[PDB]
Amino acid sequence: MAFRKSNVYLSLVNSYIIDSPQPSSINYWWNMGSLLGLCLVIQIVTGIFMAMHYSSNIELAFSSVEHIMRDVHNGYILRYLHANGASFFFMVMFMHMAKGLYYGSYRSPRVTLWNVGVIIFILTIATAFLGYCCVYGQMSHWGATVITNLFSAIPFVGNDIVSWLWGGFSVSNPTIQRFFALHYLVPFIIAAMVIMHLMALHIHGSSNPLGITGNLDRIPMHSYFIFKDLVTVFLFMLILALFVFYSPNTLGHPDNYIPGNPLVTPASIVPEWYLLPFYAILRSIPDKLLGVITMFAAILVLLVLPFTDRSVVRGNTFKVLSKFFFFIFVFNFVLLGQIGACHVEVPYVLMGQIATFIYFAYFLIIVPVISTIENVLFYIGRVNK
Amino acid sequence: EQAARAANQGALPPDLSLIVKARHGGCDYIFSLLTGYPDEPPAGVALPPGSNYNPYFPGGSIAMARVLFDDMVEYEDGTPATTSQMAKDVTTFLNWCAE
Amino acid sequence: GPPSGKTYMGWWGHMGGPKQKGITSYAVSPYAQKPLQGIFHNAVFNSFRRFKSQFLYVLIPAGIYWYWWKNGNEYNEFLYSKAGREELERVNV
Amino acid sequence: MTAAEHGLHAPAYAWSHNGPFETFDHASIRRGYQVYREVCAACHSLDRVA
Amino acid sequence: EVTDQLEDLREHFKNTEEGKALVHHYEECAERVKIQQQQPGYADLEHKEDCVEEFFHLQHYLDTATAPRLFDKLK
Amino acid sequence: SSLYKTFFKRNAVFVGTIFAGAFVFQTVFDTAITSWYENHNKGKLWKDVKARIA
Ligand SMILES: CCCCCCCCCCC(=O)OC[C@H](COP(=O)(O)OC[C@H](O)COP(=O)(O)OC[C@@H](COC(=O)CC)OC(=O)CCC)OC(=O)CCCCCCCC
Ligand SMILES: CCCCCCCCCCCCCCCCCC(=O)OC[C@H](COP(=O)(O)OCCN)OC(=O)CCCCCCCCCCCCC
Ligand code: HEM
Ligand code: HEM
Ligand code: HEM
Ligand SMILES: COc1c(O)c(C)c(C/C=C(/C)CC/C=C(\C)CC/C=C(\C)CC/C=C(\C)CC/C=C(\C)CCC=C(C)C)c(O)c1OC
Ligand SMILES: CCCCCCCCCCCCCCCCCC(=O)O[C@H](COC(=O)CCCCCC)COP(=O)(O)OCCN
Ligand SMILES: CCCCCCCCCCCCCCCCCC(=O)O[C@H](COC(=O)CCCCCC)COP(=O)(O)OCCN
Repeated sequence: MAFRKSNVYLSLVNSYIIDSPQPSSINYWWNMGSLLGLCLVIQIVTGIFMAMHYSSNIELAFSSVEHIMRDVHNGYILRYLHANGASFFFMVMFMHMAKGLYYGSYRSPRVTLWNVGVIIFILTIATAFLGYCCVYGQMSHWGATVITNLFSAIPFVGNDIVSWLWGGFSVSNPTIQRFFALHYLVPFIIAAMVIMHLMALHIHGSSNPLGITGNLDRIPMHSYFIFKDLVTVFLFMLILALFVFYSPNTLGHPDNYIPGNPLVTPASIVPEWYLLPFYAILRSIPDKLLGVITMFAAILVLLVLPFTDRSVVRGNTFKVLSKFFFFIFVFNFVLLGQIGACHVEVPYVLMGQIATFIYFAYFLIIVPVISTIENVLFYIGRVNK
Repeated sequence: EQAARAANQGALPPDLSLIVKARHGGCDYIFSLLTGYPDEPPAGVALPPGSNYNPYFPGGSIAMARVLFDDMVEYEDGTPATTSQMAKDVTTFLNWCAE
Repeated sequence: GPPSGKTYMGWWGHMGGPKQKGITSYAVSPYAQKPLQGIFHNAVFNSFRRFKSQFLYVLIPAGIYWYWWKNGNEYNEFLYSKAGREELERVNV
Repeated sequence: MTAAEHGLHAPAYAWSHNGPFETFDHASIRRGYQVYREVCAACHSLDRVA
Repeated sequence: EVTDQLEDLREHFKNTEEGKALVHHYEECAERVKIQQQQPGYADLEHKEDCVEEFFHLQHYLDTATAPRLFDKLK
Repeated sequence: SSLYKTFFKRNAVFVGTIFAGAFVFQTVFDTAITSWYENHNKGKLWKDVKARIA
């Protein structure tokens, strides 16, 4: 046999990216997972080259990021490609996940692949939070204040886990030095979750937009889907280059170019744009303990979806009512981000309480009820009695 | 910082090396702030002692007073040094300090 | 190593579908075909059919959520005006 | 909030460095440092510029 | 010899048809505030009327007319 | 007809022509962009200001 099939190391490459059987009908929505692998390589490389010039001490941190922007050769390219790269990493993941909601990729036999994905999403929110604090701007200091103080509401162990996270009695120098060291680590845990994620995909393969079997018509990966993946790679770099070189501070906040001052508070303390839907679910509950539980429950409610879909058909391609309610959920997620960037004011308090009910009701009340209705509607339209 | 506040009635003047990037508006806000002091505040607002009215500042009461008047500098190249002209130059110089 | 649990997909030669009998396929080389005659009569005539089939399932939800956002803004604009000072005092407490 | 608490909206002037193919006007930078040395520097620092 | 350019435009557009109306709505309203706290009950009242909104309406319009024209006159 | 058996056939022809042709592309491509950029913004640059106040 060929050398690529007999060698211990090339056999894995051949089985995954050359000779892997693929369905012929998959569309460009199946190209987002290769982009997320390029995003992770961009972040790990640029961050390592900046870490050679960084200082994590609280009196040196802010001025070290300006030293990268002024004195380091090609240093402004490293940072802006890093800060805008993370916003592009989260936008491709929301599209990857919403694809699975639509075509039914969470259902059996791919339940374990969907559960390892939910773990990756948790570790990526954590990574992005820890690095935004390494800048030690004004949003970096007061964002760590209000988030670490939420674990004070846990009964009987709340005031001891907060002093243990901080390393003292406030967000201070032990806090910033340990946040940087954890921030280099977690990207390498994500890389091992990605390996486990691909292993769970190789045993059953990918689905297709029709939602039926693909074992009757298969084509290999090399030169059909290698060159179809190449189309979206060069569009990704082109749109990213337009932001790094012509509008490099549009997806950030101005107050983070002020150094952190614990005596002066800002007028509005908001996270980055991709944690705003979850920041608005927290403010909807008027009790401190129940708001922290509900914020985390909004991420783990994805795990009950394999059990509440009561349909005999996979995906939403041939489903009229499940199509309408998939897009209700999408635009409800965008309104939660808008509410999270507003002031606590009338009527933005009631608007965020109704919209956070529609988020939890989709997974638990709406899907099982209309999926049962659509089963019976297919039966009586054909069967004569 | 103790001596800076002692000479400005308690207010601290910030460093200007990043003021263009650390404010919403950019060069359009720095310019409008300097050319935006009216010669009498609107009817009704009661200013504290030692503050001045500028409607581009959030709140409408700022510790800085007007500092730009016509022909307070003479330029080498011979450009007329009016109020709007001097403002256009500092805001262009300060953006270079940020970028 | 040993074999693992069986699956719903195999490999080339044994893919796990049903047995085929009576289907014939034909094809032509790419080198023998005229370059990309598939871009036009596809970006106007076909792309409009695809748009008309599916645009209603997106734009009725989008119209609901955008109308709800504007009526919330304009009401908040009004409460913090001089004319809306008396209604702001009631709906707070 | 009330409009007085947010501040007035700064209008949009036509700066000669706006645009994707435009540079700074370097005669205004030189002219602008003279206004810093003679007006601003009495009460403002520029500590990050060498 | 050369006075500042922005006051020449601010004064020219205060004669605009839109600029004539926005002036008097601010004035008539300034004459109302002359009295309302001049009366007894100086600093114990719950609230009192300013004229910030009428001043913003004039200023916002005056700034949308002079912005795209000014930098052609400066050097 | 002969535009393949010597120009394309080999790919020691075509790795070598590609890698060798990438170097002369950079030096020629950079000179052309730098000349268009400086001419589009002539009068604003420092060398033009330095030449007006000697
Ligand atoms: C901000 C960071 C983003 C950076 C990454 C950008 C990548 C985003 C891609 C999102 C996506 O997957 O949408 C896919 C969908 C196409 O679904 P389809 O497979 O049925 O169309 C095959 C085509 O007909 C054949 O197109 P063909 O294969 O012939 O050429 C593809 C080429 C376009 O060719 C043309 O000149 C026009 C035909 O390049 C591309 O199309 C690049 C891919 C976008 O796209 C559509 O056209 C319709 C859906 C609109 C999506 C908008 C919502 C997303 C926000
Ligand atoms: C944790 C929760 C995560 C949730 C994240 C939600 C935000 C993610 C934004 C992306 C949402 C869309 C991704 C999911 C769609 C994948 C399936 C799809 O293509 O949509 C169906 C529709 C028609 O596709 P077909 O039915 O024809 O399938 C057969 C194709 N051969 O194809 C289409 O027509 C696509 C049209 C998309 C229009 C809506 C854009 C949504 C973006 C709104 C941004 C608003 C401003 C920020
Ligand atoms: C999944 C991978 C990563 C993500 C999502 C991520 C995210 C972020 C974000 C959002 C910031 C703040 C950006 C800003 O506004 O300045 C940041 C800062 C930073 N990150 Fe990363 N990061 C990743 C990997 C890494 C790695 C592996 C390193 C290795 C040292 C690193 C080093 C840094 C440094 C030094 C900073 C501070 C400098 C700066 O502000 O740009 N990052 N990170
Ligand atoms: C670093 C993050 C991730 C990487 C690198 C990654 C990678 C991939 C790749 C390469 C594929 C196969 C091609 C494709 O379907 O597009 C895939 C499929 C899939 N991924 Fe991810 N993924 C990531 C995150 C996630 C997340 C966050 C989820 C869900 C919460 C998820 C769920 C799935 C599912 C269900 C499939 C199978 C879809 C199908 O076959 O129809 N993945 N992933
Ligand atoms: C052309 C000359 C000057 C420029 C362009 C300038 C610039 C600025 C800027 C941008 C601010 C911040 C405004 C904000 O945060 O919204 C500020 C604040 C301040 N400046 Fe100036 N400055 C100048 C001259 C002066 C002078 C001569 C003084 C003399 C006392 C002064 C005293 C102050 C004070 C006290 C503040 C603090 C304002 C407050 O906290 O309310 N400035 N300056
Ligand atoms: C469905 O079909 C597919 C499919 O389409 C694809 C694309 C893949 C492959 C998909 C991927 C996403 C690939 C996986 C990618 C990763 C796991 C990313 C891992 C990245 C790293 C480990 C980062 C490595 C970076 C470095 C070591 C940095 C080097 C830095 C240096 C040398 C600087 C030196 C200075 C200092 C200070 C260190 C499949 O497996 C697959 O299944 C069959
Ligand atoms: C999860 C971690 C990743 C695990 C690996 C999966 C990804 C694959 C790694 C990339 C593939 C590259 C492998 C090189 C292919 C040639 C290997 C080879 O020739 O095998 C060996 C020689 O290799 C070596 O000398 C050491 C390999 C160095 C590895 C470089 C990092 C040849 O051995 P052969 O198979 O021919 O049989 C014995 C005949 N004397
Ligand atoms: C120390 C750094 C960590 C790097 C090593 C990664 C190990 C992390 C384990 C992550 C667990 C992932 C579970 C998500 C899927 C759950 C759904 C499911 O049914 O799958 C689980 C997968 O569980 C595991 O992956 C643990 C095996 C050890 C891995 C050794 C390589 C089913 O398999 P399992 O039997 O192990 O779980 C039920 C226990 N009776």
